[PDB]
Amino acid sequence: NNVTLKNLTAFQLLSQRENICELLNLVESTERHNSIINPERQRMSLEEMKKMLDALKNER
Amino acid sequence: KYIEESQAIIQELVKLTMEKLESKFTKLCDLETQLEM
Amino acid sequence: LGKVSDKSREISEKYIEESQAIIQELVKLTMEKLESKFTKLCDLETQLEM
Repeated sequence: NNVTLKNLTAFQLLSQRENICELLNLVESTERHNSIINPERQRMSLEEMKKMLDALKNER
Repeated sequence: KYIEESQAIIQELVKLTMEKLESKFTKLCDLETQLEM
Repeated sequence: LGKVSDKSREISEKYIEESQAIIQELVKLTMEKLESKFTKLCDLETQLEM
């Protein structure tokens, strides 16, 4: 919750290193990439959108 | 496909919601004018 | 450098897909917010009529 010079430099360096290691394909981030996408959450949100759209369609 | 269907659905949903809210606003404005009178 | 550029291009495409997904979920959340505020609007209209 506190930000010092050490924390800032470490954060920036970590981001840079992660990006570069991803360029060389030296990292497997399936867990993060599927917790952010979360296809289950995608299906849930899609069904919620469909239900809301049907509700708006039938009120007329 | 998946995201494409979601995009079409989102377009339609947003359109309908905007129309509904604008109608509500018009009604509220008329009622406010009557209240002022 | 050309192969580096092409690989980075594919990675950028991956990330724009990710951002599309995030934007869709944001749209859903804002829809819920608007529904709640619409109920609030109905209550306010009742008060004005009173």
